[PDB]
Amino acid sequence: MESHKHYTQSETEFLLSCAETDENETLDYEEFVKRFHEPAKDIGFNVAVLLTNLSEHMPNDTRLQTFLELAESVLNYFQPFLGRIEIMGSAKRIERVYFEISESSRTQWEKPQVKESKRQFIFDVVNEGGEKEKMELFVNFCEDTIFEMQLAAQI
Amino acid sequence: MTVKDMVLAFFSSYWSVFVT
Amino acid sequence: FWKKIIAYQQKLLNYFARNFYNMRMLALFVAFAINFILLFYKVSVHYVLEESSGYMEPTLRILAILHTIISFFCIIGYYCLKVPLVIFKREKEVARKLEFDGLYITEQPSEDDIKGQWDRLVINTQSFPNNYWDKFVKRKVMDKYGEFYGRDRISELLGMDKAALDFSDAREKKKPKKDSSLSAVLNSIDVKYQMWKLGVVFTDNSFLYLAWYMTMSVLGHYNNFFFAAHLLDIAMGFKTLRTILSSVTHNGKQLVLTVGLLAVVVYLYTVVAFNFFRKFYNKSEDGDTPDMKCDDMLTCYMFHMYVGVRAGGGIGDEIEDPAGDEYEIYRIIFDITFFFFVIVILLAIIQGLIIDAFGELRDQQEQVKEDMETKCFICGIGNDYFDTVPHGFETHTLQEHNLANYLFFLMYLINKDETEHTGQESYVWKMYQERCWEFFPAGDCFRKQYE
Amino acid sequence: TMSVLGHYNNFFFAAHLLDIAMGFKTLRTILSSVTHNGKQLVLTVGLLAVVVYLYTVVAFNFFRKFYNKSEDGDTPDMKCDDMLTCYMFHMYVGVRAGGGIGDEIEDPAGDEYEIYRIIFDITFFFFVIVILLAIIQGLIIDAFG
Amino acid sequence: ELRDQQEQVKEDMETKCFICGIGNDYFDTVPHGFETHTLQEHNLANYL
Ligand SMILES: [Zn+2]
Ligand SMILES: [Zn+2]
Repeated sequence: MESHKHYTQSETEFLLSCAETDENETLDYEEFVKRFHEPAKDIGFNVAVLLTNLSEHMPNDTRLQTFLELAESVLNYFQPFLGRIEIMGSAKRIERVYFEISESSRTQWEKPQVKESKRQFIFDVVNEGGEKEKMELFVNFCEDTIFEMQLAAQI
Repeated sequence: MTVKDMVLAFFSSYWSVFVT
Repeated sequence: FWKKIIAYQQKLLNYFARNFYNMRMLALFVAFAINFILLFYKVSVHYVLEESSGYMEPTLRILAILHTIISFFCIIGYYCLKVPLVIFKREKEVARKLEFDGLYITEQPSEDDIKGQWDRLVINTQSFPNNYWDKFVKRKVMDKYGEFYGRDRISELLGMDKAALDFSDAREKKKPKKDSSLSAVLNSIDVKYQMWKLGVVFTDNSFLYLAWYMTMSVLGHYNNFFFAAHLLDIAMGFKTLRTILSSVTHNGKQLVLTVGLLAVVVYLYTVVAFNFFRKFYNKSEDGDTPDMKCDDMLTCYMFHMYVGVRAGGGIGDEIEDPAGDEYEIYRIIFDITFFFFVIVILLAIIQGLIIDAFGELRDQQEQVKEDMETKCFICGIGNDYFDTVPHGFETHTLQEHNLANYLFFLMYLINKDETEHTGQESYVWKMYQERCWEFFPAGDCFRKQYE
Repeated sequence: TMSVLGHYNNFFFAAHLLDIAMGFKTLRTILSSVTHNGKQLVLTVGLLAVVVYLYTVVAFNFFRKFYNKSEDGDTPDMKCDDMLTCYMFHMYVGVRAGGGIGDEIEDPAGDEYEIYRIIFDITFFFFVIVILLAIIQGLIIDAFG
Repeated sequence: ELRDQQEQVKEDMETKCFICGIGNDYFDTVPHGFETHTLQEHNLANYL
């Protein structure tokens, strides 16, 4: 843990003090991580989406920019983990909603089959697809794609 | 022998349309 | 025993599903090898492969056996990789039809479609929505057509009539613990649902193609030449030849109507020659042996359609010289008109129909690219508006209105929960359940909403 | 290297005329129409080979007494008694015949085949030298546009 | 030439209105504005 040049002296001594060291100087790192990273991931993702919401809904605020300067150290870990959708919520209000994106989904989305299916969808929707039912068929494509992604993931 | 019987057997089916 | 064999058959099926395309290409290469070693046959009424120093006769038999085995593997891997998707689409369409149109309630299907009549014995089974990631469709249609029709008249043909009665009865203090007996699941599995699923599979075209493939592979053992029919898979299968074959299959109707018009024009020329040209069709051999004349309408028509079209120079090069009087000019006109109308401006049409398809497909591709590079797929605002901030449009299409992001959001809503949604999530979920899609940004965005 | 070999044989200087195409850019407007697709042309000739092979195996299994290119009479050779020989005969004569393959074989006047072989020959014509050379020409005509 | 004529007819029918001839972009500010304008306000069937 000290050869990777990531943990400083304080971080190294802290992670050494938080070891089990139950009289034998052996640690079950399996349970160690499953205890000290499993809820930390969730809470860190919540903090990251909170900070992203604040940054995108309150720009030109240096008092918050200076805080983002020190928060980017954890905000970058959750970069390929949070999405952003612009929906129509309240009457005439474009609301930006956030959510979590599973690594399994962001893995099976880049398969060549899914990409070729998306390409063919865009092709035959721009060519002969209508306008009144564009979203009607886009949601159908999304459902078919997520079903086939679930199928490819459960195998 | 099917060079001449083929067209006749093909037209033999349209008797059901000729009768109606 | 049962568990240790189920956990193995599931792994085998998962392997066959993971290796569907690989086995496909391997079967293609085996067919190529078979057809390459088929180039060493001779006749003696007896077809014999005596062309090498052995090691070619038994390898053909073992390779045919291997091809049949791999075709069976492909047809059983399709059933595990692609059939779930098509049955998912079928169940989705029929459930949404039931819910939003009342097909089997108020809008009984006609006889001009077999799907509407075959999807009737699936709405009344127990496990109707097997792959639609929800089971609350029967409840929705019951609540929608509950008072306006018979409350029991709906459940009678939607099933679960006696099931719902027994459930309402067992809601009281009457509930036993169901037992599970091994080797006795044939009564538990649904047979009518499997009837419907097998019917959908056998109506699927992509499965009938593999069925014909395996049939030809089996016949290849009865005769080692039906393996030549497996080379058609390079065209009807993989998409490496679509750029070329699309130029032919794009019009199709135009080509068949062109050959029909060609047949009609040749028939007109045939009847003209039959009524006005007698002493010319005299294809005699060695002299004084007249046959293949125009003394018969059908024979003259076949002669025309078979020789005059392929002659490359009309029909005047396949008949006698028109040196006789009273026809020196009439038959010259006849032959030059046949040339200028049949093999000049009627093959030019067939070639133009192939040449124009290339341009039409290229124009389609260019239009797709232009519509993807000029407007957004979701809001459709325009490139010029977003091109005020340095690299504005690409950031808008990659961060704000990403189709991948919207797909991931739908997946998250579907697979997260029902009672754990937030306010916006519950709003979007309700709109998605009633299938309205007013939450998609129609002509506005977060940048047009503010400064 | 070719210029040096031109001394060992005064004919390798003909290979230097390829420089008018692979060198200067005065012929790019024409050669680009050919080298633009390239893959499409080679896949077209591959599909042509496959179609000719299918026609060859059909003729080999169903047409025996027709491939009889005898000279002066009573000298039968160049028949279809061999798969490779029949395939080469097809690919070499039926493609370049300009009128399909029915003009290079015997008249199909025998019974039980009068109609089957007429269909065979007209389909070969309409599929090999009508809509498979039209593809090769369309691939060159579309590149200009 | 015939294909280009057909495509031009389709483009002129999908981009402008037959009667007023204003444009698609102006009516495409209200969600599904142009199709409602061409089906309710300026319908050729209605004028006939
Ligand atoms: Zn957009
Ligand atoms: Zn108008």
